[PDB]
Amino acid sequence: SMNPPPPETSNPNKPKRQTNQLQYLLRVVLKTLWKHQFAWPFQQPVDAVKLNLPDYYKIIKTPMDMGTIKKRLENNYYWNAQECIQDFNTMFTNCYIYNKPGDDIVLMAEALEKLFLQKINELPTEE
Ligand SMILES: CNC(=O)c1[nH]c(C)c2c1CCCCC2=O
Repeated sequence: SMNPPPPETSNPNKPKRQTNQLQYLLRVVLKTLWKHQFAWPFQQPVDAVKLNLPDYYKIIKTPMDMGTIKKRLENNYYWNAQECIQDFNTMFTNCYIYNKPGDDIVLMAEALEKLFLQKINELPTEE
């Protein structure tokens, strides 16, 4: 019933690089999803105490949310775009695994994932 510590967003010993795909992931992908009318449930870790979801972290073992992804993109945590794409996919999958079909939260994730998939389809070639 308690919340875990949040995912890691800072690790000085992880090697980092600034690349055009990672810049696209922040400037196009994250920003597009973050401003959406359905973004709010995904802008921060699930607070299972205040939301009264005592079994959430019993089921979800790799929590992920766009607040964590945003901080990671600010902190160069991902060496490559596939790592950040994986974090978005984990966020959507957690929602589909935990909830029931047709719940509001699932409809919201699906609308964000539709936009995510379209933006990833146009991920630029590495420079
Ligand atoms: C403010 N955040 C929410 O309301 C929120 N965010 C997520 C990803 C969920 C919830 C509660 C609905 C059911 C659980 C769920 O997956």
